[PDB]
Amino acid sequence: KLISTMPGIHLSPEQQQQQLQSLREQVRTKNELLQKYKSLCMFE
Amino acid sequence: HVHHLINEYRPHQARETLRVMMEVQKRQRLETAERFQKHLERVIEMIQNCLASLPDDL
Repeated sequence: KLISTMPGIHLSPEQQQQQLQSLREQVRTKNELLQKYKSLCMFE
Repeated sequence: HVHHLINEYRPHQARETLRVMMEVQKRQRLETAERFQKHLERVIEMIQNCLASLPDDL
């Protein structure tokens, strides 16, 4: 029981996985936005 | 009459000197503005290069 609780996830893993997927999507969106911003650099 | 002639002769030379000084001041201001514009353009280019380099390393 101690080894099982040692994992860290107190709440059920359903909402944990939902939040992890949301964070992964947000990270992908942020990376794509940063790439699109740093790519289109044609001003002077 | 001599004072009037002196005042008439010094006015043209004074106006020419004032115009030369104004032209020099305008040229200096134009040079300063061009240097500032070149510095701003170089800073923008460097900022863009740094932003492009940071996106590759991250």
